Amino acid sequence: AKERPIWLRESTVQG
Amino acid sequence: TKVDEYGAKDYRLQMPLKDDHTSRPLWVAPDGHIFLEAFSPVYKYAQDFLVAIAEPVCRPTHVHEYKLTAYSLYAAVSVGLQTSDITEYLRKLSKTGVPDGIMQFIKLCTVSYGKVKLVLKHNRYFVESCHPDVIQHLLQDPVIRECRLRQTVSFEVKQEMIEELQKRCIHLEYPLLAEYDFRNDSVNPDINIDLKPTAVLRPYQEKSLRKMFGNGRARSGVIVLPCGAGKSLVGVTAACTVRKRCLVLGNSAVSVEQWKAQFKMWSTIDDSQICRFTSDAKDKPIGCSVAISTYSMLGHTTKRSWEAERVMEWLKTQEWGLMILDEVHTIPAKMFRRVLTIVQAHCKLGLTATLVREDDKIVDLNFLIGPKLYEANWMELQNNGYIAKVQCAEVWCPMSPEFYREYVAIKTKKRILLYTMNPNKFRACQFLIKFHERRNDKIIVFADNVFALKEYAIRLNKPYIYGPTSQGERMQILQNFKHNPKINTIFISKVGDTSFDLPEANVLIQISSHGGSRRQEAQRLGRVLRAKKGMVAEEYNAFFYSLVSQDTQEMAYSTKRQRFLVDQGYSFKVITKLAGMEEEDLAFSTKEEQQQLLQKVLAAT
Amino acid sequence: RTKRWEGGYERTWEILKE
Amino acid sequence: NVLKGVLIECDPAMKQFLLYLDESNALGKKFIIQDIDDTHVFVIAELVNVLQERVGELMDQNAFSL
Amino acid sequence: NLQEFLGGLSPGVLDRLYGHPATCLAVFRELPSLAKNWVMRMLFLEQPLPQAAVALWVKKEFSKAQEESTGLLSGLRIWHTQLLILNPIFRQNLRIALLGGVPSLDKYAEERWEVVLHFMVGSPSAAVSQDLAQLLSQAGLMKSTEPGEPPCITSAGFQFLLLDTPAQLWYFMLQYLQTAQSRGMDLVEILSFLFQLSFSDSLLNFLQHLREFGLVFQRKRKSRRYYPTRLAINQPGFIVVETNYRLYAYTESELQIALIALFSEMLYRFPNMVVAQVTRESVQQAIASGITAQQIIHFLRTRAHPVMLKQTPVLPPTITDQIRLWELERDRLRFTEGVLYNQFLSQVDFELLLAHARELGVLVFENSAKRLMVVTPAGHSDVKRFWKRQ
DNA sequence: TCTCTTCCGCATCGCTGTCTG
DNA sequence: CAGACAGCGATGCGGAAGAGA
Repeated sequence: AKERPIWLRESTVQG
Repeated sequence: TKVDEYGAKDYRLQMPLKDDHTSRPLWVAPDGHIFLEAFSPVYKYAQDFLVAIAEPVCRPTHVHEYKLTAYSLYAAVSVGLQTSDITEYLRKLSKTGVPDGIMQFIKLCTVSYGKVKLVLKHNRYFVESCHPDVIQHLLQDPVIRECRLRQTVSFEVKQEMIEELQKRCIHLEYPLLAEYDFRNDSVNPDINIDLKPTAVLRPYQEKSLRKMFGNGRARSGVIVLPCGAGKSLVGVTAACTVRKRCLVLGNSAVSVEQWKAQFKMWSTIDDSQICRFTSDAKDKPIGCSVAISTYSMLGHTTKRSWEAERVMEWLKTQEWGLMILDEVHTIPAKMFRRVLTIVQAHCKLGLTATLVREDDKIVDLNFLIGPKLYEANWMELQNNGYIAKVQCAEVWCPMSPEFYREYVAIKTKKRILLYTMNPNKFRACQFLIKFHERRNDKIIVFADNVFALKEYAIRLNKPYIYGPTSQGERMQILQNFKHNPKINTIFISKVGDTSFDLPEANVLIQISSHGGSRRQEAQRLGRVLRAKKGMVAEEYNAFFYSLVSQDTQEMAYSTKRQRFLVDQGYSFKVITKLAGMEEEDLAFSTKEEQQQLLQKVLAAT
Repeated sequence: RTKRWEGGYERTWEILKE
Repeated sequence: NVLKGVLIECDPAMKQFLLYLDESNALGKKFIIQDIDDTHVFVIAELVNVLQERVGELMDQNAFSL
Repeated sequence: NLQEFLGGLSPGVLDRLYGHPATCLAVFRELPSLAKNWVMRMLFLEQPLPQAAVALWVKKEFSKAQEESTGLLSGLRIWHTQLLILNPIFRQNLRIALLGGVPSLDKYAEERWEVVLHFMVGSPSAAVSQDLAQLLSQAGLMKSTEPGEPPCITSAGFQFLLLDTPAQLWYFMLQYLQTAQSRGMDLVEILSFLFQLSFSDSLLNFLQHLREFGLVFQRKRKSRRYYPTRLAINQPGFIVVETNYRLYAYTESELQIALIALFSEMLYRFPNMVVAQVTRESVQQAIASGITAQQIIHFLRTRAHPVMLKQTPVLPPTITDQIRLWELERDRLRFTEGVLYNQFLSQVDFELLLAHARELGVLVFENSAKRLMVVTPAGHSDVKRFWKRQ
């Protein structure tokens, strides 16, 4: 639990 | 001096390369910049040595960046490091030799130290100097004679003109010595202050204190430490070690209150021996020695109250062993800097957490107080767990179409109220807070624009705080935030960054920013650095969001506002889009809602 | 009774020699 | 009718800027022949090069010169 | 890849290309997984066999590997249905191919290739060769337009520059073969030599060009015998990347520094190191010339110092993310030539024209709500002709 | 009647912005 | 560009009005 959010775990840039 | 076909300067013909270069992890540029390796087996030894003689400017994870200057070199001599003591090891550590320019610079800086010593005795400042020749050629400029009040040769100097003379000597190639020989000082009796065993000193805190106390005589300088690192504890320890009268100066009502608590909690000195020279309340300042005051009152320029007048006269007459000035970054301010000359102190230690500003007045802190003694490695503290790891991020919020049209159309500066208030960021913060709210994470919103802050709060019906907010309501809101589970977010205005004791928060969203102020960003960032009871560095439990609007002036400030943080090592990640925003229902989901806000924004004037 | 800081700088790099 | 020129597609934020350019006569002409969609517009071919230059100037304002 | 090259060839050239010494062997190694086995089985058979047997000789699982293999070799025309016996010439040649019938060199290849890239970039000091310059100019990666002035570098040149040496070299030789036919050099004769390496007038000229690229070196004043270099048959990284857009590269060869300067601002140059910063000015400058963010990330990734190999990903996310964003901003305004329509009296005609454009592919974008669309100038004549025909 | 507590009115600082040269 | 003045948002201080013993 207490896992990091998706938008911080991996780059959200379209690339 | 030599420029290659590209921008970089050429040093092929400048200095050689050591044959065992791989063994040596150190570089030395002619300009003084130094590049250390954080992967070398001997990194730690180099780090201590370079920190002693050089001040960091960039310490990323792999290759640190140090540059040395006259102020940096003088501090090294103060801790007993001679020119050969440093240059010899520097040449040994250097993998490419030492350019002659640095060699001569080191020699000139080291020799030009200790020749002129400034000592205050019986409320009189005497410029002592064992060598008489220094004084003979130092009186060429007429400023010295008019400045002066109308072996071991010394002469009294005017109190008011100390600051003017001090800066003059810096460029005169003869720095003044402000060491306090508290060990050998009978004029002012020692105060009954001791450090209880309960207080625990962290290794970096001890190193910072050790650097300050290079020898039996305390050195006057600035120690930059994170707010969550416990800079208050270090200040208390320095006062306890000095064992003489100390005058801690705050910057606001909250600052003075916390310092008194810090003194009592960590120092055995009795409550009655501590006074609060505060306009709101006082505890007989003349009665006791250890005092906590504020820059405004001491430097207050207008008519002084009778009771304050007596205290101010009492403060001026007496001589202080230590003058702790927290938040030194405000000292070079006109009124604030006058306080230095108003009061007399042997060594004026300075503590802070964000030693950065735009106007080039920070350099004055080198002579106003002294060289920057210590500046803790934020990244190393993160690894050691003393400071909560932060997943710094920058959420890019695309501007709504209509909003941009007025923003670009108008050449005025209503944009500050416009781009700070756009639907996408509102939905972004609304969505961002919602995600963290269900995660049991404590949120601390920020906004320079009170108008935007109020609008965001009422729409989200959250307890927004700001300047003219009543003190009682201010405390009530904070207590609920710390205790009440039903509420886990507080919308603080700029007053939050000034000075407070707020509970540790897992996240810190910032919908708006005052501007390109490295101070405010670092000030606000320090709030979440409060280490949790049992967290871990790699878990990245603490987060920081600095929402910005794309294709708007806000971007320029944000990039210009994060310069200080990246220098420490923090990596600001960009988030073009947030997953789950479309599915989640948020306000301003229709064109009409945005239109009303724009009309209200336009009607703001 | 003095403190460890008054003693002097640690000089961590002096241990290594070449 | 049939109209010559070029079609440019961009995010809605930029589209508004172009609408400001033609309305305010920044380039001196209403180069926007017609608005295909909220993210599409039509401009004369000859003025594309200068228009692209203006946008490049816009990026400089919203980007710090590191 | 080499498979793409052989795939696009006529049957007539293929069998001629299947020279006895090597080609029957070099094309064999290409056969990925199964075609190798099938080739040996029907290598001593003089009687063609039915097509059904081949289909049922691979289990139901992994049946796709069978179809791709058969399709791959059918293009190579190794066999014929004859109704699947192999080509007798290939069968004979292959049977003849199956029991029938150094340290200085790599440095030379490393050095010779490096100087070529130095000339490729605007290096004031570089090897001079008129044949080499024009070959690169007609290779599609350089344009001069003025013999007196040294040729510049086109957009494709930069993309080629940042490629890795194997892909860089392999593509370079690929253009050579295509241009060899244009200049009149026989493709088959020159091609067969490359295969023979991995085991006439044109040959001497062809070998001279190969010797110029650094793949081969006679070492005996241009004698008949040659000793191919490692590159003829077909390293640790040094760049250290920070989180503040700072690159510390342990580069002594001026080529590496020149490459890094293409997309970064250089700050200091130490004897065994150089400091560069990846700022908006540099990256967009590189993007303007023609590069795209993928090459830079790949180029930085491939030349990654061992220190940063421990961290995963090797390149810190922020640096990679920032580079990608900078290129995206440049192409925010996507320009596409087209012709607009206005004043549609009826939507039926507009819909019918839309269907006609869709069938011909002339349409680029359409707007049903506004009853308008855009057509490229190439299709403008077609739709205009359609409108005239009514 | 003090007494505290509290509330106007000055003055200051951070950073930026405006305005005429 | 540049120096002086000023705005918005924060801070401190010092002089005058309500509950409460």
